[PDB]
Amino acid sequence: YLTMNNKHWLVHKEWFHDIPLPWHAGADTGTPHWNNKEALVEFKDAHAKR
Amino acid sequence: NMAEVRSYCYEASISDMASDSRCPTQGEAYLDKQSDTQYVCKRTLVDRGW
Amino acid sequence: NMAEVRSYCYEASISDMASDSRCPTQGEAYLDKQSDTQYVCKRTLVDRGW
Amino acid sequence: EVQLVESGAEVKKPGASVKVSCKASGYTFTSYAMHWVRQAPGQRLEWMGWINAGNGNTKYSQKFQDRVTITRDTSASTAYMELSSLRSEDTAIYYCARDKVDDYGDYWFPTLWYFDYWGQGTLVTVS
Amino acid sequence: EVQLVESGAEVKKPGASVKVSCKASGYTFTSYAMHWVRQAPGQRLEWMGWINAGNGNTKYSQKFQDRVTITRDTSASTAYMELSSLRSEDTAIYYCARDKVDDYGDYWFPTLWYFDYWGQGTLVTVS
Amino acid sequence: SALTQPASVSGSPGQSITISCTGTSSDVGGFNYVSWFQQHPGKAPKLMLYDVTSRPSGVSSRFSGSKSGNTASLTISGLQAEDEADYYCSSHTSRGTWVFGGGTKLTVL
Amino acid sequence: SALTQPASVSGSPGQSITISCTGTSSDVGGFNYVSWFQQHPGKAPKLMLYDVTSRPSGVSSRFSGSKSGNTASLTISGLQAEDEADYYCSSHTSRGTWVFGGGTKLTVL
Amino acid sequence: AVTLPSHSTRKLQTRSQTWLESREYTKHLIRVENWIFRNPGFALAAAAIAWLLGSSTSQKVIYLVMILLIAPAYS
Repeated sequence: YLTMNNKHWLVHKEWFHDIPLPWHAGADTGTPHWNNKEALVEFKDAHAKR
Repeated sequence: NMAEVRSYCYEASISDMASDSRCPTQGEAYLDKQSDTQYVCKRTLVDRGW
Repeated sequence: NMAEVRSYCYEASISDMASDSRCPTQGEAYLDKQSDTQYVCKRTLVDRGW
Repeated sequence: EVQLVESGAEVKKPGASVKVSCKASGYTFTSYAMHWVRQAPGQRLEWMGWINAGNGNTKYSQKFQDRVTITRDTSASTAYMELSSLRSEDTAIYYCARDKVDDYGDYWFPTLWYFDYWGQGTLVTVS
Repeated sequence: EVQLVESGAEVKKPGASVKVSCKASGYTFTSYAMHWVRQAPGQRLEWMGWINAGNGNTKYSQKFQDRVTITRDTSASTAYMELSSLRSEDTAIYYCARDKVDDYGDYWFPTLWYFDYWGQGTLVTVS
Repeated sequence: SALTQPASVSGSPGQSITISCTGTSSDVGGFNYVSWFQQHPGKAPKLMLYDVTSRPSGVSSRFSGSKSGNTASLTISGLQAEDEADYYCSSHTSRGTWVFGGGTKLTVL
Repeated sequence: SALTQPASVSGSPGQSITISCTGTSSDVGGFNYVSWFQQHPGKAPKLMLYDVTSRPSGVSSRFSGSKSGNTASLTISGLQAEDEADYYCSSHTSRGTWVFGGGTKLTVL
Repeated sequence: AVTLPSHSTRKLQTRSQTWLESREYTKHLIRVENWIFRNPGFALAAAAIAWLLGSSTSQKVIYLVMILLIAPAYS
């Protein structure tokens, strides 16, 4: 049972594990340790430097 | 009755950016703000001679 | 002059090991200590019901 | 020649907010960049700076990481450091100095020299 | 029947160290167990326990992760909780209760019941 | 932590009471671990629960447990009047430690 | 993390003095970033070195820089009487911030 | 960046329309047709490398339509 902003719909145990985004690992509250995190960023080096 | 598995994230935001560049001799850099859950990092050998 | 490259540990103290388990379905497990990055954790799915 | 001038502030009580101006004169704005180096008399210079006047970028010391914010104004060719929530200790004099940007306009690695000139100072005192 | 009793009414100065004894009687200190549950009157029961009397293992509430240390001895069939560096706050009653270990002697997942019996109680007060 | 449990309650004899303990998914929801501990003021606490619905053998069959989502409900009926013993709910958390609810002062009028 | 620089020094004119600025591998060692700032007290500092060995055009040529390991040495010879400027060593750290040494008050005789 | 999940992996079949089932049939067709509208030269060459391998006038047709289908999405 999948919740985007204030909407809901059902999807498969295959599709829901395979989305490549940060994981919350089912964690509660605090400052969630985010798994992955890399897939959502963009590390690019201008020409050779900076 | 339902129980939570993952969360993910569909909208990132990124905070301050540190650097920590070592010269050609001594190789790898460190950046103490690494070694956290909340900071993402990647090494990119870079232009910088003289 | 020299310079240091990496390091390697010979001897490992292991303290704590505080554990977290969850139900067959209320996702996989997690606990606050993974965000510490000074710990090591391996989530292995092994236990039983009732 | 190269001229840096600043505004001579006053105390502005503990908890106030200083705004010091650095209006660059005698050289080309568009290659100026900018720094802020605090000093009062009798201890070590701290560098609480920022480094980019072309794009308006900034980098602050971890001590001051969020305290100061900096506005650049090219029309007045002026950089304004503003230290919010000052305290008794930060009684000091704030110099603005330059280390010229690489031409790309992006400032990452400095010139081998850093500070070839200095603001003339602004002593700021806290009550 | 199953009998647990411990040291009686007791008082300690702030900063002292209490040592409470739990003398298990009337059952087999075998697939042992014990816990320590602090209570004074008027607030929430905190559980700062430990869980293993066969191997002498222990697990503490972070609450008091390092304050209490526990000695367990079968010759006297007795578990000794010792709370070091107590404070005005800790004035309370320390019950020792059991939840039977599993067959293997290793205690990880409890019995579905926990506390089928309780210590006599020891009121400890801090000056 | 600190299981949410409400301070205190009462009613006519024989009348149903329900004391509901609300935890989180970390403990009460994702586990069958619950306990309600009748604690006579001045005396040592005792068991009056065991794995929810069931009871230790020396329990007045009066008592009934239940769980929904995050809840622990000890519902008593056919009251014998002399059965107000501060009720504390306690459960085994996921992290391997036990937490005892705020406790319910039971009010017998 | 301020660079180590010793508090103060003196001596006969013409005589070579050595000011030792000791950093870490994070800054002074793994970089050639150094500079020694002559700061006339009450006046604005100026930069008497740059790129170590090098010097700005308006520098008295008898200033000399050097480095090995973690060191910054400002070696001056035939000190002319008015060479007391509080000498501060400064360098670019690896993290992208600059640190000024503790400074050396210079004592002429 | 890798997620195209949920239409191909596995669908819910029910007497309901599914999410954007109104949109799909045609968000699998237009992009390919679009992409062939641009740079048809690839349709030229692709037609070649199909037309010279297998030579049954059928097996190659399969190679034409297949090679044209694999790289509008070029994967």
